[PDB]
Amino acid sequence: EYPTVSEIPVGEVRLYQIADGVWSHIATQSFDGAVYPSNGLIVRDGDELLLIDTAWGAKNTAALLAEIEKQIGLPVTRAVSTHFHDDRVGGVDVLRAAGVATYASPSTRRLAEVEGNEIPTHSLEGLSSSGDAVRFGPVELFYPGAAHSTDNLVVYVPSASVLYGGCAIYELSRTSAGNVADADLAEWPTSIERIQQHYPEAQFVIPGHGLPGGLDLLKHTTNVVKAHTNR
Ligand SMILES: *[C@@]1([N]S(=O)(=O)C2=[C][C]=[C][C]=[C]2)=[C][C]=[C]N=C1C([O])=O
Ligand SMILES: [Zn+2]
Ligand SMILES: [Zn+2]
Ligand SMILES: [Zn+2]
Repeated sequence: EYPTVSEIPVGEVRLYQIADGVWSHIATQSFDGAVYPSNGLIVRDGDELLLIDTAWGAKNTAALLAEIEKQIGLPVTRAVSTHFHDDRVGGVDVLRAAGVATYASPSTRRLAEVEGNEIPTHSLEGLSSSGDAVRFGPVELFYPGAAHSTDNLVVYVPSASVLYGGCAIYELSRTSAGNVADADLAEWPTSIERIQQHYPEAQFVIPGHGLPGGLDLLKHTTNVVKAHTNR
């Protein structure tokens, strides 16, 4: 039932309803001969939508909005990018052109800028210290500390007990560490323990890539990060 790399042609996006007024969005990119999916979130906020992360590039992000319009038919008024890499900010100019207000932390905006990536317009304050949490309409935004990147945020939907981990959380199938060029391997497990301490009631955990699960994904990520650290 959860869409996989197979049932999604590159350039297209699938939505997956997780709970009443929570969906994931799933896209794919080709990187080094392989094809890899990517997840974002969509959270209903009254009669508008909050988008978490792009669908990894301009074409995919245009397809995502077409697919939202087609299947949900409420407007995307704001978007949050959970860190500065392309699978999170790539497509932000597309969103912006469609009248979506794009948000990230100052930390994410600086890094995107340093990186030459697209830079979300609006700044999320109050997330600069580990364990910082802020409300953003129908979600809580949480900075656990450095992990996959120094700026990574996680997103919780209090009304549905959905934790969106982004690239700080690995799917079960992933048993080796991925893109760790920008990671803080030393702090990653501590950062996951903050997530665990703050959201012990989460029922659905959505990794940045691949299949959803439960809070077991945090422990799994911990295990993989520690093994990589000891290579
Ligand atoms: C990655 N990680 S990755 O380049 O190591 C990769 C590639 C193919 C299959 C698995 C992992 C790459 C792009 C975006 N995100 C990630 C990630 O979050 O680890
Ligand atoms: Zn990343
Ligand atoms: Zn990623
Ligand atoms: Zn595991």
